Amino acid sequence: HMQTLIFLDLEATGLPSSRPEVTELCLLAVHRRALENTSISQGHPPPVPRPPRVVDKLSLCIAPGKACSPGASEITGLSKAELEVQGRQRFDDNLAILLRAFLQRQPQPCCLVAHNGDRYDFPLLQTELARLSTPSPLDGTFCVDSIAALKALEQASKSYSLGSIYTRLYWQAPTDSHTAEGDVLTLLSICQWKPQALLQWVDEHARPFSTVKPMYG
Amino acid sequence: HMQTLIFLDLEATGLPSSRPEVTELCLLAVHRRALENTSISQGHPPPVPRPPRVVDKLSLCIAPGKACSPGASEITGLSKAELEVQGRQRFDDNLAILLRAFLQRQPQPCCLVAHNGDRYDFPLLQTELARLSTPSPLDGTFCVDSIAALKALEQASSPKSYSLGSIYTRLYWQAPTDSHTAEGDVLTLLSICQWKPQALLQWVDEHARPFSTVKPMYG
Ligand SMILES: O=c1ccn([C@@H]2O[C@H](CO)[C@@H](O)[C@H]2O)c(=O)[nH]1
Ligand SMILES: O=c1ccn([C@@H]2O[C@H](CO)[C@@H](O)[C@H]2O)c(=O)[nH]1
Ligand SMILES: [Mg+2]
Ligand SMILES: [Mg+2]
Repeated sequence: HMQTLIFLDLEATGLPSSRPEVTELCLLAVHRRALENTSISQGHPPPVPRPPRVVDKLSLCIAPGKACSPGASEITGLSKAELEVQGRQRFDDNLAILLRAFLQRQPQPCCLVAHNGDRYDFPLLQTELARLSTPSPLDGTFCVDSIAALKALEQASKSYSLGSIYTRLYWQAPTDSHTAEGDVLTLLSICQWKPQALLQWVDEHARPFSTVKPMYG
Repeated sequence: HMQTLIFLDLEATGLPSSRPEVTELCLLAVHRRALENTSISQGHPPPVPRPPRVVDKLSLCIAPGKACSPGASEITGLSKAELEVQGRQRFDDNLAILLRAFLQRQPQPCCLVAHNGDRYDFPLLQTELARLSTPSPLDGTFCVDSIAALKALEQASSPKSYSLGSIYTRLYWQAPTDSHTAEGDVLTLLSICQWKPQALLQWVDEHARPFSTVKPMYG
């Protein structure tokens, strides 16, 4: 039984072929009680659920070592030059120390939830952490891809991009697409669609983050 | 010249008389360039500005050592019982580590900005940090009270309540959202501080004082 779900989103300099680097990271830590007490979804469509009162949130912009592709910069609204002029620092040991302290405030066991995590966010995060001297702060942490989760939840009762799912469930467009915090809030909203069912799915398919292979070396 | 403004709000178990303890804390770190490149406020009323794209955010719920007053739990929507059952940790050394590493990512010098901060947020934070073995992570950090800031700005602008909501409604003709939540109040404060960013930064540089000179509320 996971006690904490940590909704995660990364934005980066480009697509996996590009050997991308992280430009923004958001973590939203929600205790399982706070999630499973999100009210049922009635109506077609139901209203967009309200986030739980009690949450822990960390959102950071990160200077990459290489430029964002024009396309990445258009959709994320971020660029290496603007990140550097505002003094953003690299993905370095102090950041790992920060994440470690943030994670240690969460009850265990703890599971990251990210949309397309299995093929982007998690392997990329593994790569950024591998470059550090610091031992990984995520080794004891679990992770799941919300795509597989929502596929299993919908067929228990067609695109699976974040926006497609949110639109299909609430008949509205998400807000603040491809911003780390905005995407995390959209994912939380989707996961509050059937919190108990999702939580049971997570408990069954969560896997240790230490088993995730890096995106590149 | 302050290079980073860190908008800060604390919620707690009650008023200073009751020797309160922190229950929620939000920091919103904004580089000075992101603030002064906010679109110039025009129109009457102007729209509530968008937050700058580039920000660092940290919001945390904290288990207090004492229960909240009836009123405090009502306005904040928090209670010691609910924070505990959701596993929230107390104001401890690990939190001080988190704060230290967060501040270290911001360009220096860095200034805290909190509404009524001189009479509540800053002295209470100093009291919480003083209970810890850890040397204060705020020793090299500055702080200002946005009440003084907004008063000074409106006195120069125009040769009356200064509560957060009264200012926000006067500037924008709408009520704030999510009052007495840590992140909600920080977002409200940022919006009123984006009213006149250049003049605000000028006032902050003139009046930023070391957090080390802040007297603890109690203890
Ligand atoms: O159409 C898209 C979607 C995503 N990405 C890259 O993938 C990252 C994660 O979504 C983005 O920040 C961006 O770098 C693109 O380049 N194009
Ligand atoms: O009417 C009020 C205003 C503030 N507070 C206390 O002051 C904190 C914010 O200043 C709140 O979280 C609460 O603890 C009250 O108890 N009552
Ligand atoms: Mg994503
Ligand atoms: Mg306040």
